[PDB]
Amino acid sequence: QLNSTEISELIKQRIAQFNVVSEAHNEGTIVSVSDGVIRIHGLADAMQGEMISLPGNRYAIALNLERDSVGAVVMGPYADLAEGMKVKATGRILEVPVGRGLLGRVVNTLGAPIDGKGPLDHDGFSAVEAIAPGVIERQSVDQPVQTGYKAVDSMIPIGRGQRELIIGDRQTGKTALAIDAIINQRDSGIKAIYVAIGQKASTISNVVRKLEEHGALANTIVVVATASESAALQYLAPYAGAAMGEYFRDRGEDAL
Amino acid sequence: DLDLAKASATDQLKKAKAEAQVIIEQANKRRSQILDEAKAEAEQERTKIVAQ
Ligand SMILES: Nc1ncnc2c1ncn2[C@@H]1O[C@H](COP(=O)(O)OP(=O)(O)OP(=O)(O)O)[C@@H](O)[C@H]1O
Ligand SMILES: [Mg+2]
Repeated sequence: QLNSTEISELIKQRIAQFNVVSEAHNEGTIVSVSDGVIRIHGLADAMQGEMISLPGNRYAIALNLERDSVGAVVMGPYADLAEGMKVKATGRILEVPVGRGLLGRVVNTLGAPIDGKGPLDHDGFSAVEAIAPGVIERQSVDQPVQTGYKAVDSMIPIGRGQRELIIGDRQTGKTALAIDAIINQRDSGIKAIYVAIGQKASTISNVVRKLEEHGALANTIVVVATASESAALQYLAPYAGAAMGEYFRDRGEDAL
Repeated sequence: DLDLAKASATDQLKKAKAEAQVIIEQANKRRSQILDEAKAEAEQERTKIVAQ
């Protein structure tokens, strides 16, 4: 049942959540723009890897802290910017939402939803840049990951926690094998994540539609960076995808 | 051995006609198995499609 009253109540709740009192912030100015790279003057309090908020809803990543400038990259279409625009510093190091409420959603590498479903529910944030658990914290892999195919379960078996590279030429069945692996975990209690970097968009929609067609979609997170989008978004796509998978790992669950 | 040969050739000819029929009978049974399993899989597939 679609219900107007519950939407109105939610909007009122957002008004209540808003805090009117302001907070002091360190500010800076865009100095130069080219190819998604940015040079910023100011931001004396910035840290490397920080998220800088630009005009609009777009963000940038601080890469170099030079003596008198900051080198940064825009996470979106950079053409709309111009020298002199004010940029504010969110102390947040690059972050993205995490939680089990993400299952069944299509999401941008910045955590924003790309599907028409609506706003996103998450169990806080996890950092995109982190160092993996050390040698003592690891455990031997001792459980199977049953994908659909006969060959790879018989000749090249994969254990939970293993890393296995599917390699071949173009139009050789790489994508089909991977998503059939996802689809066979539909009932095995293993959560699945699919990260699409640089694929043609129509492909991604068809893949999600086939995942839905077999009922696996409710067990998957899908992260999308199309071939049209800025190179920085593509470069950071797999790191965001990794940040989501670690949520299940650290709570004692299994993910693919 | 003329009497014997005529009788025995007829017994052989009988045998072949009979066994041809039992092969064809078993083939129609296997047909029926294949088609009934076709009906079964048709229904199962439809049960998936409606949920989608
Ligand atoms: N088991 C299979 N039997 C027959 N055809 C198959 C099988 N698995 C995949 N294919 C076919 O392989 C073709 C390409 O599949 P897929 O998109 O997975 O390839 P790819 O190598 O990953 O491609 P790309 O590099 O463009 O992403 C399709 O035509 C698909 O039908
Ligand atoms: Mg592919």
